Amino acid sequence: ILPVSMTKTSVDCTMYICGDSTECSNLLLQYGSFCTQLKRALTGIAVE
Amino acid sequence: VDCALDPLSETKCTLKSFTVEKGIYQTSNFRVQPTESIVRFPNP
Repeated sequence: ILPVSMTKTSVDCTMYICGDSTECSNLLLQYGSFCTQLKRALTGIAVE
Repeated sequence: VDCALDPLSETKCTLKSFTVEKGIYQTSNFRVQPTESIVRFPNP
């Protein structure tokens, strides 16, 4: 038995962190855009 | 280049080149905007 593929998985930045929260969505980027790097690594997970 | 003019413009914006090679470029997300809003406070 060999697990060959994890489940390709991704996260939306605002939808997860803030979703409907306009204040959170606005204040997220001024505190940085970590979710972008999180996501390139996740996309790399998936594509690799 | 604008980062939200056209999808190609945003891909250039994200991969940061005007000479972008050939490939699948996930840029961002989208969730359909609320078509409507309903509010019912609890209802002598």
